Amino acid sequence: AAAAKGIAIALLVILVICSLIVTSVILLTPA
Amino acid sequence: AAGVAAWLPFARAAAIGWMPVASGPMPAPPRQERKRTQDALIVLNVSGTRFQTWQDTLERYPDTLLGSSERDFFYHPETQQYFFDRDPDIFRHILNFYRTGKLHYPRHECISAYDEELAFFGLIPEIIGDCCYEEYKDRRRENAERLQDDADTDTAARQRVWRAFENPHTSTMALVFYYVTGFFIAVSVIANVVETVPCGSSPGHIKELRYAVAFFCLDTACVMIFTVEYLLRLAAAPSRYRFVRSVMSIIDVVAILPYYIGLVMTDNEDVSGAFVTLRVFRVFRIFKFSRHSQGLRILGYTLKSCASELGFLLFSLTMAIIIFATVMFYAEKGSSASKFTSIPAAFWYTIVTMTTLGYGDMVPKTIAGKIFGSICSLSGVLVIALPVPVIVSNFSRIYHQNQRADKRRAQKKARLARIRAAKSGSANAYMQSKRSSSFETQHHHLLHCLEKTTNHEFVD
Amino acid sequence: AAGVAAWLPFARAAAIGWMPVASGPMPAPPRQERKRTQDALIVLNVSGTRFQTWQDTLERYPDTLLGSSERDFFYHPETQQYFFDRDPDIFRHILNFYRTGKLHYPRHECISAYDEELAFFGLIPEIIGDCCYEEYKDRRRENAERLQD
Amino acid sequence: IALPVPVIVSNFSRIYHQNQRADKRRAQKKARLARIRAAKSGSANAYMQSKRSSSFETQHHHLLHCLEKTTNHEFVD
Amino acid sequence: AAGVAAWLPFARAAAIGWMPVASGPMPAPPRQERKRTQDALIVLNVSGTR
Amino acid sequence: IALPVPVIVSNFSRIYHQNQRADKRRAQKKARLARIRAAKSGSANAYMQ
Amino acid sequence: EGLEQLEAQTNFTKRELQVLYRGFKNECPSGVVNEDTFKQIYAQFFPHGDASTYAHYLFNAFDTTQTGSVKFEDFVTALSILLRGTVHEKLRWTFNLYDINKDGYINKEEMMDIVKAIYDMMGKYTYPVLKEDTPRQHVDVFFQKMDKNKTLDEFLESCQEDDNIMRSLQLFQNVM
Amino acid sequence: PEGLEQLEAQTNFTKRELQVLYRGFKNECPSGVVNEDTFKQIYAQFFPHGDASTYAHYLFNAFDTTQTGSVKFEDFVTALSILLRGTVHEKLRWTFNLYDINKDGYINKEEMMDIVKAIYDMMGKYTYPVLKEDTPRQHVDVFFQKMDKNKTLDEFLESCQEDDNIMRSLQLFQNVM
Repeated sequence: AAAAKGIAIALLVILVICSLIVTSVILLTPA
Repeated sequence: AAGVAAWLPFARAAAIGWMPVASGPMPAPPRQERKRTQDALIVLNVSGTRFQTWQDTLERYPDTLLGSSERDFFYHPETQQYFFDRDPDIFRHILNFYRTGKLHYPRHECISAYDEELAFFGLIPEIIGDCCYEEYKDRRRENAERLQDDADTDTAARQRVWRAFENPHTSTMALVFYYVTGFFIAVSVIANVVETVPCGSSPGHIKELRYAVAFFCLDTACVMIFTVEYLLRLAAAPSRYRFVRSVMSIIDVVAILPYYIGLVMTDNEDVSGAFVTLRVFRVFRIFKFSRHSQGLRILGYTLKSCASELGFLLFSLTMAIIIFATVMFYAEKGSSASKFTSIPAAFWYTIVTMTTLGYGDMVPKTIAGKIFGSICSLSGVLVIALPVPVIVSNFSRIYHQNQRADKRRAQKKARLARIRAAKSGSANAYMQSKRSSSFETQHHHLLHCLEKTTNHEFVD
Repeated sequence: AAGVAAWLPFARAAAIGWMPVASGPMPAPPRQERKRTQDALIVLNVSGTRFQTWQDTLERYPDTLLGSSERDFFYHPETQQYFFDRDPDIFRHILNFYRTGKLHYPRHECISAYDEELAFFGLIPEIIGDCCYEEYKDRRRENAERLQD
Repeated sequence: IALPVPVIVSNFSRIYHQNQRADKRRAQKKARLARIRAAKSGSANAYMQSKRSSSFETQHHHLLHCLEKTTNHEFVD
Repeated sequence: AAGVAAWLPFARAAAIGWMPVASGPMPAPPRQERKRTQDALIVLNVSGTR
Repeated sequence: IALPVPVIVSNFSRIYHQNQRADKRRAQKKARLARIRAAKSGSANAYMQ
Repeated sequence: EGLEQLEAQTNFTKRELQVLYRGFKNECPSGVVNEDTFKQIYAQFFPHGDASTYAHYLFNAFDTTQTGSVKFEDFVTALSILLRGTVHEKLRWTFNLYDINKDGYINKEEMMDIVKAIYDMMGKYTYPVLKEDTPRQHVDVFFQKMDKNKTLDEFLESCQEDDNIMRSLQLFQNVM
Repeated sequence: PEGLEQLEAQTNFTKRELQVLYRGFKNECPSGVVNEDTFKQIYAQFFPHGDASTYAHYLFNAFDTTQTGSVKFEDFVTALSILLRGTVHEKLRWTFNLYDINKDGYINKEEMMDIVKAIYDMMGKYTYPVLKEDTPRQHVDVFFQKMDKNKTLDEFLESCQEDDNIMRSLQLFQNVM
């Protein structure tokens, strides 16, 4: 529950940072 | 045979039949202990109930326990009556076997106890006289599969690491490992969905002059994630090539091949009308959700369990389609619109109405069209709904099996914990005996002998 | 455990396996009685029919009522037979458990009565063999929801 | 679409059966409590008859008389 | 009630509870045939089973 | 239309069950006749001994 | 134990002991009786009023060590001292029963709730028509029989100073 | 194996005790032929300490001659007889066969390491002097002290009487039962 919720937020953060890496990659090639 | 030993005198008379046609010495009887049947009823007891029966009946069948000589151990000379420690009601059927020559099986008694009693008296299980066999073998198979599910023997360097990765719930680790993949496959498939909406990625608002082609970057990232996950799985396989052929593994490998093949095609010779097939396979990433929800696995087990009658569904559907189309086309080949141009053009009608779907793109016009169209609709209801329950009931049964397996796994673990607790209690009792109703004393004495023979002492 | 008394000599025999390696005072058997077996058929009649069984068989599970010294409350002296005032059928399954160690449970029995007779003799439900345990738990569940209503 | 409908309808039928059997059970419980009240009334009337004029009932009525005297209040119908 | 006639001695002890608060003649026991429970088991047979 | 379909499908399932159980029964009958032949062979060999 | 407990902890014969044990076991097969069984049995003996609180007091007297459920050992010990012991043991048991707490002295409210436990037994079908008036005349009369000074020893000596209470005990002693 | 054929003749037990032994034997192995798999848990449950399957495995093949894979009642009772109420000379011959694992009756110092470590495996972890990896080989060397320094069944059979520990340890169960 709450203990699982903490690691759920922790993994939400790593998913977000992976998506932000993807956004950095797409911004690397604009037009 | 020995099963009808009560009818020797019959054959004795039969012997007199072939006396005048005989030519020999007539080797005479081999004599006997007694030419009578005064052998009295022998009181054989089972846990306090006396089952009197005649000796000749017992030695009618020799190889069983009650036959031959192995009953002497159970003999009780100081009161002159056989004693057995077994179950009375169970033993009654074994008693009946000697009287008749074929056992039975009670509708309502535990198969484990009955089978162990049956084997105890040394008589083969399949003596059943095909009157209760249909039920005994049914219950025996049910118990056998119950204990097979009792034998799931699930376990816990990298040999345990990859299993823990496969473990659905390791709290902090496996939950992250699954959630990342679930989110990423979800965003991949939703990207494939949205890469088609006009404003998203297509010439929807650029004709005047956003069409942001970044879905290629997202697809590349996602498929990189898939391929690294599958490389981890390939290093995680106990048998590298042997476990590739698995269903989930082949779904994974076909969930990654289209991207690589597309890249190889891009720098290869371009073939017109071929990239559409490649883009179609982009949707198969959604199949990876099998590991997400067990319902997909239950459905796969259903479709590959009742895979016999699905062939019948397909074959009978083809029969009905052909039969009704070949009468539809000839029924109204000549008409105003004459939409039923040909039989392959009538397949669509006979399948849009066999399924009770109903569009109106093509409908019968002649009167002879109407009757057979309605007949087709009813036949479609029948054929379609015929193999439904064999699938949905099978699916529900398999789901109940998979719930029962978890329940019995939890119960088995609790029982094992109780066994460990009882063992610890035995050790505690021995220690208490050492510090300060005969079997416990003798057991403690034997452990004391172990203490001396191995010069080591026991402490809590 | 305590239910394998019949194999006690065998373990004794196993001791001979390590006599050459043994080095100790060998405390010697503790004044056991009746070297030759004089087991008598103890009879338990339960409001009617009688079940005959040994004493070592009946005493391998001392935590229950038929074990221990509790059963001596029910000894009926002038006839020399324990007269339990219980049901004459479920007791058969209880005796079967004493014989094996894995108690069973048939289907055609009321849960209230069966559980009452099972708790009277000091037994606990979890001992039921795994083969009958599922059906027992289902019946207990439906009777429990009945009493909940 | 046909996969979950048997489950849904089976659950609905089961719940309807639970409701109807609960109603019948409540009627049965009312009958049982009425029977218990009737049994107490019958025992009281039997004691009344004994006051006017089985082995167990002798000592039962004796204890009831003891309760009567320890409070010096007698019992009427 | 008569269904728990095995537990008269219990209530007998319970009687001793309200002795000092009593005021009356204490009408004494109605006597008995036997103040024991030696009534032996009675073999009642049903079609051959006792 | 939904009135007769449960009857039809129940009959079909029943008939399929009858076929499969008949096949299993025929296998059982073959096993039983083999056992009878084995029993006669055993009695003959006992007489030989 | 039942094999050595012949008279060491009881004043009961072996046959009486075992038949009483079977009677007890037929009601509480687990071997230990709780308070709900006490209400059930005690009310079933008196199917005319309500006496749950008196049975509560009886169990609390029975339940030594405040365990919450008395085993057979203490139950049979209490029965023996109540029915086939000496009068001093009965008076000690009356001390324990009337002493709802762990105090020494006895106050007004103890006789209040005991006399309520007695008076609620009847109901509303008695000729004198009991009310709240009678219980505290009864308790008052007890108090003038009790010491004027504001005693367990005094209550004792009052018990062995009156013949009626002394003879109110043997009539259950001999029988059963 | 008729219950009267295998009396004190070839099986030195009274028939009254032999009946009880058979009753308790078939009560655990109804088929009448015990397999080594059953031979493990019927034994390990005697010791609530560490497992004993290792010793039971070496017991079984000694019990089961000719590698039948399972023991019948006749051999079981024969061995139980020669142990519990057998001859002191004949008691130790089987045990020499037990200690021998290389089939032929020869000692090459390796058949005792496993046996002694299996015997020491019973106590587990709750021992007073905590076991160390050197302790089993030390006890094996203690046993090597009493075996033939010169380069045996004959010396062991002649020195077992020399060590009175064996002599009054074998008699613990010879008289009893």
